[PDB]
Amino acid sequence: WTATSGSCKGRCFELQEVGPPDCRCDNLCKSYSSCCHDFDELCLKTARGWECTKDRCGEVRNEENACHCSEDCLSRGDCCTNYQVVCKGESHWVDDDCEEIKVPECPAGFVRPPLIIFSVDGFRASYMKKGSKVMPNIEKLRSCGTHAPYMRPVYPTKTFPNLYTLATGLYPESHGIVGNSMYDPVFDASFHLRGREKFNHRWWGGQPLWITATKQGVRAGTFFWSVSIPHERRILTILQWLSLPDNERPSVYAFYSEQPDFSGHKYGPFGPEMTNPLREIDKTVGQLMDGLKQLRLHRCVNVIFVGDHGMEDVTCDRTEFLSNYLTNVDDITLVPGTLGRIRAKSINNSKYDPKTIIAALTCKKPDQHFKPYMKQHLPKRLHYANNRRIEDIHLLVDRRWHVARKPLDVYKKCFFQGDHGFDNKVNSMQTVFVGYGPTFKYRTKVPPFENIELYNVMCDLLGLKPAPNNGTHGSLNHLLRTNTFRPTMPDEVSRPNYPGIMYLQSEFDLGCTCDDKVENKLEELNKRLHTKGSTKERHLLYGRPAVLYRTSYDILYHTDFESGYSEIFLMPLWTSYTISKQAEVSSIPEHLTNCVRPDVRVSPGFSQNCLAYKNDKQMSYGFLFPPYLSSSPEAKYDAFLVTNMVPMYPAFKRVWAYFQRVLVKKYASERNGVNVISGPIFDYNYDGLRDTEDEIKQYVEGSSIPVPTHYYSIITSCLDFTQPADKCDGPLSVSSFILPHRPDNDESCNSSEDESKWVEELMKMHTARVRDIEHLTGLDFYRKTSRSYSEILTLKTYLHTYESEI
Ligand SMILES: *[C@@H]1O[C@H](CO)[C@@H](O[C@@H]2O[C@H](CO)[C@@H](O[C@@H]3O[C@H](CO[C@H]4O[C@H](CO)[C@@H](O)[C@H](O[C@H]5O[C@H](CO)[C@@H](O)[C@H](O)[C@@H]5O[C@H]5O[C@H](CO)[C@@H](O)[C@H](O)[C@@H]5O)[C@@H]4O)[C@@H](O)[C@H](O[C@H]4O[C@H](CO)[C@@H](O)[C@H](O)[C@@H]4O[C@H]4O[C@H](CO)[C@@H](O)[C@H](O)[C@@H]4O)[C@@H]3O)[C@H](O)[C@H]2NC(C)=O)[C@H](O)[C@H]1NC(C)=O
Ligand SMILES: COCCOc1cc(C(=O)N2C[C@@H]3[C@H]4CN(C(=O)c5ccc6[nH]nnc6c5)C[C@H]4[C@@H]3C2)nc2ccccc12
Ligand SMILES: [Ca+2]
Ligand SMILES: [Cl-]
Ligand SMILES: [K+]
Ligand code: NA
Ligand SMILES: [Zn+2]
Repeated sequence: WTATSGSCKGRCFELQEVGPPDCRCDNLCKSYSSCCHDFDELCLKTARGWECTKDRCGEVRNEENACHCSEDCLSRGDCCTNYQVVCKGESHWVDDDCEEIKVPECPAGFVRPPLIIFSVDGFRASYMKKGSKVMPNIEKLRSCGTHAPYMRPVYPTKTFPNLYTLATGLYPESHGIVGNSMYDPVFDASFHLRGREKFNHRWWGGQPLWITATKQGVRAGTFFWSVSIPHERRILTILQWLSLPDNERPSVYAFYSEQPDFSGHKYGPFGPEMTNPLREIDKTVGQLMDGLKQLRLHRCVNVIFVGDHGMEDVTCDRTEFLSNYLTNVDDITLVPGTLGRIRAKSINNSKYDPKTIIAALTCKKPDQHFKPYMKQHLPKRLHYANNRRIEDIHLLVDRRWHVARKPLDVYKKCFFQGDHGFDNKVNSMQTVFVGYGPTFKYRTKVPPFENIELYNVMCDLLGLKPAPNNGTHGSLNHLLRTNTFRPTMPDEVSRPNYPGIMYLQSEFDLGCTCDDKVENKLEELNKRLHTKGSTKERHLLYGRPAVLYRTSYDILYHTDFESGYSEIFLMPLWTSYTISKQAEVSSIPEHLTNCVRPDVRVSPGFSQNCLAYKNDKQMSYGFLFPPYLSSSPEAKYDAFLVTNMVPMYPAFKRVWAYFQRVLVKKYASERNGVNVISGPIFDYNYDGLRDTEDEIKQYVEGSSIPVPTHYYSIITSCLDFTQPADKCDGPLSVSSFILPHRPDNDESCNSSEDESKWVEELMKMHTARVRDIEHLTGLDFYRKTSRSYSEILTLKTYLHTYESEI
């Protein structure tokens, strides 16, 4: 119940929401069917439009007008945004030359530059170039401020997940808004675009920026605008708030435009109909900037122009139907469209089986336009699994396509020509970032970055401490003139042991054999040197990784590689080696095919054993430092140490062997040497975070050897490829991956072919940031470089995407 009999008199767009059943006058009352009876008449005036004209200049104030052109309007804070232009001979902001804003130039009474977030729905990154002719205000913000060529959204690339990620710095699996539509089985409740359930606070996890500000004594304008409030009225409301007394005035504001997304769905991302929506958004930016200029705020406020996601060409005819794959299509519920999520239609149905559903959806049709996954097998870069609202079965839909349950859903639910929601690496899903103001840099281009990073920066702009989030704070310091955040490296928690030779070969009873008993102070002096770390500078280029949790581990040195060997997990946490452009690939000699050698620095009790591998009929083994890249026949023996061995399914060994034998040398040739760090990852609860030992669900049969869920590699070289990876004077370049350690290659539909036709494609799908590997391993990399820590933070957030040019 709402008693709409009260009045909005003097309350129009009031900042605090009054509670039912008293009627509301805030920018959301429409959405709740709760506004006071006179809200339209008082608060949504439209009379005479939005622009001053020559004849209105100096007019008698008529309070009925949508905005004013009378002499008192500036002090009242309610002139039309073009008042000073039409009536006082001023220029539009867009027509002014840009001039660096070295310091904030604010009216007295302002404690900090305000932040205005101007968010545009469905604004594809390429609109900045492709639409530049029709967007002069936006182009001036872009060229004069700080901009990225594009900003990467989160998955799924839908409206609510991305807006709330922008507000919180959290992945959707952590903030809880994991789609535009959701079922939460614990609540037994459904979140829908239409209706009231979505207003309930239980859906919205984390701490969005307006709450962070409010808790730290910084007032916030509301971020939500009812759809029927016109854009012009939104801008005028912001401008009026900016004229409030100091004690009442917010410091952070948001504007939201439903365009260009609205038209993009109807016309496709580059339909000729799209030019007008772009022009209209630019006019709205112009209104804001002229309004700020009138208020003497245009060299005071920081403005962020940001989108949530892009827009792809998708039509009704490009739909895959599950009814062409499944016999039992009526026993499932599908969340459909540019992603799919499947669960049982009824929890009482004991014949429902996820394994048989997945198998019926796997590589069934030659050009099939979606791929099924159990959520824990999705690429770890999507961070899309640790939430009960994410169904176990997921369909990753190819760009340009939809998935639906049955044909009748597409015609009894072509209309649309555009959509979004696909994998967040897809070029068409990228979106925009521009920052303009005293706190941002002048005429500066920054590389692409992820939208999870922005919350920390918004916090920096407002002097707020950010709530715990998934950004890496400091990685966007290069966007800022001032207010940078200068973190310190995390403290190493566990120091390594440095074991020397402590065991005789006969103490080991591992069931391992090696043909190595074939026999000089010239070469015996040299091998002692190698085991003590004499080549360590060549193979450990950025310092050893720090271990950020409590554990017991050893540093092991070798001619060709160095490792941090875990006594708890019985294998390396990391193995580091450098391969020059000149390095040669050799084979595993026939006499050495099955060779495994005890490591006389490491106790039998802290070693793997070969018998467990023999007895485990599903599990084989591989090596972290590859025997193919040994520097010499004699150095190759080091590669077969029991301490370099890790468990690997035969199907995965196909992947691993091709990476090690073919791809590493290929990267060293292309990149002028590479440094490789490889290792295992254990994430059995799919939370993106390193498992403790008691979380491990699978061991090599009969042993305490834990099976990794993933294998990673971090591949670093010099950004200036004229310098070799091991003699690099300046910035670095990195690509990394986190490969799922699976007992089949069902993910790769072409896996019956030679590895040269499918392996690198799989690896590209499982591209990762160094930071993703840090979370998964509790390791901290790049501890000793010549580089600033913020620059290293940016490097750790980099993602090599393999998409062509934007
Ligand atoms: C991205 O950044 C985020 C933010 O930093 C990272 O997420 C954090 O990770 C921490 C570890 O997983 C986690 O810390 C836990 O907090 C528990 C208390 O949590 C509540 O309070 C906080 C603070 O206000 C709040 O934010 C939480 O909000 C979550 O839950 C509600 C649902 O009720 C949601 O609305 C909200 O969206 C959010 O959900 C997300 O996180 C939860 C886990 O909290 C997931 O389950 C969801 O799927 C979703 O992803 C909560 O309201 C605290 O109780 C935990 O401590 C337990 O476990 C530890 C083990 O180390 C142990 O020491 C404790 O004793 C305790 O154990 C007991 O409980 C166990 C489980 O019930 C049980 O098994 C035991 O036997 C014991 O009884 C723990 O400290 C933190 O909550 C989240 N925060 C957020 C916002 O998600 C995230 O990791 C980053 N991602 C990456 C990849 O880096
Ligand atoms: C970002 O700065 C200001 C805007 O901030 C925010 C504004 C809004 C905010 O006010 N809205 C209005 C619209 C809601 C309903 N809706 C749709 O009808 C819709 C829109 C486009 C679609 N494309 N495909 N399907 C679609 C469905 C999605 C949400 C859009 C976001 N909500 C937010 C929720 C959380 C965090 C912030 C928010
Ligand atoms: Ca884990
Ligand atoms: Cl969704
Ligand atoms: K085996
Ligand atoms: Na296959
Ligand atoms: Zn949309």
